[PDB]
Amino acid sequence: ACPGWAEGTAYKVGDVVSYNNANYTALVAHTAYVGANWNPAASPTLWTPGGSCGNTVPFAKHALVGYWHNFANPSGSAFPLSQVSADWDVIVVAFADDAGNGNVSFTLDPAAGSAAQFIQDIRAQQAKGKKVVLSLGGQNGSVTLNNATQVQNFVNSLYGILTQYGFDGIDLDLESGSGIVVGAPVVSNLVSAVKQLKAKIGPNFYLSMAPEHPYVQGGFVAYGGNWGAYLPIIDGLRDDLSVIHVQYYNNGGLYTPYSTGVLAEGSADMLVGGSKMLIEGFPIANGASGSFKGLRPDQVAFGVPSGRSSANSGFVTADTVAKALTCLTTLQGCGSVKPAQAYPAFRGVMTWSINWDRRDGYTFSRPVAASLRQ
Ligand SMILES: CC(=O)N[C@@H]1[C@@H](O)[C@H](O)[C@@H](CO)O[C@H]1O
Ligand SMILES: [Ca+2]
Ligand SMILES: [Mg+2]
Repeated sequence: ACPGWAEGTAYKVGDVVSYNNANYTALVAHTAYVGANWNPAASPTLWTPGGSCGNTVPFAKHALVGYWHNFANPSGSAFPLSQVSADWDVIVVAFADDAGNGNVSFTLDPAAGSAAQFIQDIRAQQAKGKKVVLSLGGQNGSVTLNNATQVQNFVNSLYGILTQYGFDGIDLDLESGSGIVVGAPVVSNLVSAVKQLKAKIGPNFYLSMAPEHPYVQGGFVAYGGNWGAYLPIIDGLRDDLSVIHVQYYNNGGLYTPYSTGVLAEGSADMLVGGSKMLIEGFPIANGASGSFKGLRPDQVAFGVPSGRSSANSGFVTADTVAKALTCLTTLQGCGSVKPAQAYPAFRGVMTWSINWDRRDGYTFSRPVAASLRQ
């Protein structure tokens, strides 16, 4: 085994230590001075991970979905797609860039290697049964779909990207900058755009959505502005939706019909409750008598932060995730929120992110994949 990382210790370049039961290799000869907290999970300038001493598109029945940073951030730089651990079932490349008007582009972070190597890495991951999809979102995640011309640019440019790189499909993580509100033209145009894109690609087209819960389950309690604004998008694309994994973080608690009070952020109940609403369906505070029709369990997963650096609120332990999963799948280990019937085909778990999980020593992916794996 590798020696545990410890403050007061002098390290040389190439030294391998154990931290959070994972390995890190020293990038710089240095001492971890006491009180500085220069630990491997917090210090990518000092440590790099590694070293030693229906019918929908077919993908993992119980899947671990994660986002792969096509950029550098406090988690560290991007890393080659080939090195994404086997615990991940769907690798979501984050992100594509808005190019306007309607146009989308993609440019690889050079730290991931050459475009040619990246394309080979995609094939190699697919050869192992993984899906590799392109996410719309992030810093340039403001898509304009206000007229038919922009829709066509959207469809054509994304078709070019997918066919060139061999992505299995797309992920929608774009709602915060794209003005997705009730009554906005983008709501109708996005559904039309995705349908047209898939028609060009074929039935292998993978489609996922990662909206924040006010845009979805929020509709139960309020319908206007962003609240409930994603529901007709889901409804319009339900035949094409591979999986929706709502982000149950950064937006406080969740009001469901399964408890007299809101379900607490970071609780298994909230994860179970949010998932129940998507599967059973729920009334919409329409003003009319509108309702959201439930999805198949295989179309539903829940999204959580991979760790403390991944979000501002809504953090969960691996144990909490495991509890929510077994509750949903086998009606066992439930809290105060219980499914009406078991969902043996519940799709699973999404996390931001693969990179943060890697930086933190696979503390999310390892136990959660094990839970999904039974
Ligand atoms: C007993 C043993 O082989 N332990 C190794 C460990 O030293 C290494 O850091 C880790 C990362 O690959 O893989 C383990 O299997
Ligand atoms: Ca989102
Ligand atoms: Mg944080």
